[PDB]
Amino acid sequence: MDPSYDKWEMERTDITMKHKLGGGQYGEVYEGVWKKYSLTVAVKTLVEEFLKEAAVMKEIKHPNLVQLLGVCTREPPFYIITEFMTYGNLLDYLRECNRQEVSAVVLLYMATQISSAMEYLEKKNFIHRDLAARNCLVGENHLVKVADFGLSRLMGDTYTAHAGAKFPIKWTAPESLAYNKFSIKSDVWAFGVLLWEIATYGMSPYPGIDLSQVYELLEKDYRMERPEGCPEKVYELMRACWQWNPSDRPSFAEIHQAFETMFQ
Ligand SMILES: Cc1ccc(NC(=O)c2ccc(CN3CCN(C)CC3)cc2)cc1Nc1nccc(-c2cccnc2)n1
Ligand SMILES: CNC(=O)[C@@H](N)Cc1ccc(OCc2ccccc2)cc1
Repeated sequence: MDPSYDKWEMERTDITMKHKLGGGQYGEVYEGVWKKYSLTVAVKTLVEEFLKEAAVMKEIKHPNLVQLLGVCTREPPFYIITEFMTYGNLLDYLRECNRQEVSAVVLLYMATQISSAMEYLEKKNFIHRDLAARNCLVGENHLVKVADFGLSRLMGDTYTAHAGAKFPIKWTAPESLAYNKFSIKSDVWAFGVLLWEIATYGMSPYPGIDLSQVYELLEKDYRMERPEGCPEKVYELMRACWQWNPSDRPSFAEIHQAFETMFQ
């Protein structure tokens, strides 16, 4: 548009829509080419929830959060356009990677990048609410960005029903399960599970544990065991993220500083 206004609004026809991304696992999200820049992009298409997501994305900018490039929200069909990340979601990436290439230090790097995005969300007073390897993307040179694919009602037993809502029970903090309280500290809990996913090259958390007994075990102080090869200090960080009282969990500022330190 013309300033004589929303700088994010773009020309629908600047983009050649191609096929639905990841064989339909993200819902209405398409591979596209932003012709003017010769650039492959991801395009989410369709209201209030959709317009609210666009508004949030215009408020966030960080090298490890997926980057909004533009929107088409004047008339339907509405688009939200972001960069395309070459290697796809982190969960699949970890399962399928060359483990000699994706060594302990690369896992350290992925965790540091994600804690950096989370320290930024925290500073900005945002809550992710669904942090997990399936909502992270991998680009070149093991670049990792945090995203939010609205996976609740797309995805098996990863999400399970609660009052109109579906929750990923094995990523969900005890106070979220019991009182529907979500905060940056419930993201800290989820981050601990994400760290376990990273450490195990993408294994499912609480393997074989039925969902109905997760809260009970947590309340009895059960926590997942240290993964083979996970350094003691990284496991100690995981366990701190899984403190029963949310006020006892570290901040993302602290977590990131602890990884930044190890990484350096
Ligand atoms: C095309 C698009 C549209 C919207 C979004 N949105 C987000 O990723 C996102 C990230 C953070 C927030 C912050 N938010 C704070 C408030 N709480 C409640 C929710 C989280 C919101 C949206 C991403 C994308 N990108 C996207 N989506 C699906 C798949 C892919 C993709 C797949 C494969 C390779 N490259 C990219 N890329
Ligand atoms: C001299 N060498 C050293 O000091 C190494 N111990 C440095 C180092 C510290 C932590 C690491 O973490 C691996 C990891 C992180 C996140 C999730 C799973 C695994 C890796 C290397």
